[PDB]
Amino acid sequence: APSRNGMILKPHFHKDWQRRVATWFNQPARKIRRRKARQARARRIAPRPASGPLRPIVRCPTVRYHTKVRAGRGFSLEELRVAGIHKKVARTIGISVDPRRRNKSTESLQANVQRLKEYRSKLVLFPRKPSAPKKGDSSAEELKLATQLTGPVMPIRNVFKKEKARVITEEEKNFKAFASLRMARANARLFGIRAKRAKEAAEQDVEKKK
Amino acid sequence: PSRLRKTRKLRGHVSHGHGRIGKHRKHPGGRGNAGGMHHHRINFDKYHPGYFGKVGMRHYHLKRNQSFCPTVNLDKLWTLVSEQTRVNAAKNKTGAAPIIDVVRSGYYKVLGKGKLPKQPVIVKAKFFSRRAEEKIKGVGGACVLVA
Amino acid sequence: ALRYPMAVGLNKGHKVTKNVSKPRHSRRRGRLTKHTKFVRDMIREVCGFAPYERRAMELLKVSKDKRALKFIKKRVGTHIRAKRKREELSSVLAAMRKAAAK
Amino acid sequence: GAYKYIQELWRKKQSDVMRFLLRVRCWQYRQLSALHRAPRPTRPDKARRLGYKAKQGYVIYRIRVRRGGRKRPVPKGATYGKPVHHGVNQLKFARSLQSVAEERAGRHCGALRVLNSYWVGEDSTYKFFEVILIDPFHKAIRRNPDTQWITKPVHKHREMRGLTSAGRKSRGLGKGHKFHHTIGGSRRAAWRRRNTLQLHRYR
RNA sequence: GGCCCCCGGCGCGCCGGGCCCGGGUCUUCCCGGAGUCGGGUUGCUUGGGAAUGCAGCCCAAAGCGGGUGGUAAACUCCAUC
RNA sequence: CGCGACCUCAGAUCAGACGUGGCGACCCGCUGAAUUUAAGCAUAUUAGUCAGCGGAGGAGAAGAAACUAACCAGGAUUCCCUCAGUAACGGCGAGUGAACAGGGAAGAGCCCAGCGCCGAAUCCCCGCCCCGCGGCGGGGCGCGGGACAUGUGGCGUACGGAA
Ligand SMILES: [Mg+2]
Ligand SMILES: [Mg+2]
Ligand SMILES: [Mg+2]
Ligand SMILES: [Mg+2]
Ligand SMILES: [Mg+2]
Ligand SMILES: [Mg+2]
Ligand SMILES: [Mg+2]
Ligand SMILES: [Mg+2]
Ligand SMILES: [Mg+2]
Ligand SMILES: [Mg+2]
Ligand SMILES: [Mg+2]
Ligand SMILES: [Mg+2]
Ligand SMILES: [Mg+2]
Ligand SMILES: [Mg+2]
Ligand SMILES: [Mg+2]
Ligand SMILES: [Mg+2]
Ligand SMILES: [Mg+2]
Ligand SMILES: [Mg+2]
Ligand SMILES: [Mg+2]
Ligand SMILES: [Mg+2]
Repeated sequence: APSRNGMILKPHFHKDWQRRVATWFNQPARKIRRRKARQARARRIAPRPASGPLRPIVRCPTVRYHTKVRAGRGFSLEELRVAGIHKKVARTIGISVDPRRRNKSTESLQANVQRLKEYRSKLVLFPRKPSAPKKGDSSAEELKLATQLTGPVMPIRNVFKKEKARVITEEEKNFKAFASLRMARANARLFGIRAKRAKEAAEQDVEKKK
Repeated sequence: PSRLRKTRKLRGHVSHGHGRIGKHRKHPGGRGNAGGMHHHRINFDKYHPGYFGKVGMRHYHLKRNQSFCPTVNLDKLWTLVSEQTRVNAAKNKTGAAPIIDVVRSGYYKVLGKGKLPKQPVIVKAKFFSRRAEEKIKGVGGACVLVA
Repeated sequence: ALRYPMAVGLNKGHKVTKNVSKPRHSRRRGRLTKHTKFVRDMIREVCGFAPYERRAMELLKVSKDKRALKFIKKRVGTHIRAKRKREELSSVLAAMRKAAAK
Repeated sequence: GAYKYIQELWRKKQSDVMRFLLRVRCWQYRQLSALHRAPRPTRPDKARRLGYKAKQGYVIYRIRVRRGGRKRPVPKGATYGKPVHHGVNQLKFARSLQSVAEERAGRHCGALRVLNSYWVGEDSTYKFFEVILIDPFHKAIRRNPDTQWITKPVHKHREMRGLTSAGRKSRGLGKGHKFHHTIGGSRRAAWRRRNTLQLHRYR
């Protein structure tokens, strides 16, 4: 029974929940296990970045996130095609490739080509045998580093372009933003009917002739 | 800390602070929010006016990020930028006015609470209030819409 | 007179240049192939027509073509499938009519 | 190629030809036992799309299944309980008849490992099916690398666990908004995830 | 820290086999899983609401089609598999 | 009234293989209550929960979009944090109740049928030799059997592919 003021509150402890309580006494033991396993995987992939493969830059979806930029899942085929890396090979040099990515705008594409180009510059492809054929880099850039790269490879940093102080032309000052927005709202709202009434009026003008 | 709790001080006394006329029985009201309409009604309708009943429109697949529009007041617009933009300005003598990209700092709308200091600006933002616009103009600045 | 890009209204959103890529090969599925067409109609002269199809042809002949569609919708399910079927049946019926006139 | 023809013909099931044949097949099948090993696949085409291959150690049992729904096995009515659960007649099994068909083929030939099934007709009383089975221990399967996944002992009794194409369908899993139940492994697992008090160390 | 066993795992040599295994550029061809989808339905199920998912029964497809696009339907553009 | 092909079917203590029961903490498929709550109770709730049956593995299941979205767009599955006790359901009462985005753990992608080309170019079992043999394999040689054109193998599968 409720007594004088309080949130009329609904707890969800009506099922047999104590049968399915999940404690976290693992977690330290877990955290270590991951960490060992992590250090092992590094050591196995000896001069290769611990990170993984290189991954594309990509914008988030939705109005909310929109402005931010992450690492994506893998580079698109167009981006590999333009960079000039054979897709089947790109996997073998540590370049993530997804093939389900569309590519809508050319601003996101050229950026991601630039990424791969830069990667290919600062990559040290070892030759297959110790005897050195084409592609494989010099023994200088090899002895000076068979070094792993700690952290994510060529990390993405969401960055801003500084706008210098303008002078405010008599035109910026002239603008009526709030009004403009109200107008722009109503024209989206009313576009469709306006077009139907105009289509009606056009039919009335043609009907007047016959 | 049981040490501090009340049951330590109740030891010895019969009823354990629950009285002996009426006792501590199991669920004398009913369990939980039972009787909202009948027999607990008065509490509900003098501390939760409007619990019972429907109202307004349903909306099936609500996704909150569509309606994302965090606001900021003129009150503290200059807070977004380093003091030395607001200082290199009220100085300078070009009549420059520094830009304030509000969307960079994580606010989409610019609403209009507060006095804005007499010092020109260019506020870039997704949305503006009417008053926020007006105040900005009165300072001697320019609102700027961005996508 | 100052056309700032807006986040709201008709020609809204961030103004970005569009690449016009090759459309994915996945998108061309169901496109009727010359050899598949031949197979399809090669079998429509072996197997012939279904019973409901035949009944609809008889309605269409009579020029009672709404009742034909009402029948096909109840039979097939949707309107759009029923309409697309009624056109096929009307095409078949026409190519019989052209074939008879010789 | 002939298979595409066959395929398109079999889609004309209301046709005069295929209806004749289906009636004659279905008569014939009805006049045999509920489970018999077909010497070759009634539908060669279908079998290939489902992964049959006309080599040794692929088998095909044609299995009959009784049709219609599932009446509640309780004496008289007497589903004693709240009258939500009073139903006995108009209620319906979760798995399909085709799955039941496979499950029975699987039951019978324990060594054999159910791959996949297809349909061959239906009377009022029965349905008919054709379950492709495989020996996991016939060298021609063992040594062929592309099949030797079935010889692994995780694939014991696929049909029993809800893992053939048919018995997958009851589980109610696909990508996208039309699912969510089964957004872990399976129906049961999501419930499990959703009804765990995760009780953290620090809270 | 030591010695002794054994076993693993990886490094080099020899033999036996297999193995003549690319990429871009322009042309000519090639292309998709049916009693399934879909509909009606009844019963269970779901937060899923003029049907979220699974079922039985009846109907029962197409190929610039088909599916999705969280309010039933028709017209219509788009998007997306 | 024979002999011979094949088809569909039998029988063998025929040659050689496999399956059967157990365990069940975790896992997959079915099946499925009622105490209970609602201060009564029938829908609801308890709960797709206990009991019931089935089948597994060292994990299982899931998984390479008939996906999300509606953005300047993301890009298999699983797991955690969040979303969120929210959208929604509900004698709109009791009560119940997800998903996308965002940040992480991890990270890996592939193969058929078909359509086509290639003298079936493929597979299984016999038998003789050389090695190897306590996870029955390699190489060679047999007019030695069989499977297979009612389609085996190489190329190839939507991220396009072939010539
Ligand atoms: Mg990582
Ligand atoms: Mg007290
Ligand atoms: Mg007392
Ligand atoms: Mg009292
Ligand atoms: Mg009840
Ligand atoms: Mg289905
Ligand atoms: Mg329910
Ligand atoms: Mg709608
Ligand atoms: Mg067992
Ligand atoms: Mg009660
Ligand atoms: Mg009571
Ligand atoms: Mg009572
Ligand atoms: Mg329930
Ligand atoms: Mg149990
Ligand atoms: Mg598995
Ligand atoms: Mg799939
Ligand atoms: Mg997802
Ligand atoms: Mg909150
Ligand atoms: Mg529930
Ligand atoms: Mg082939």
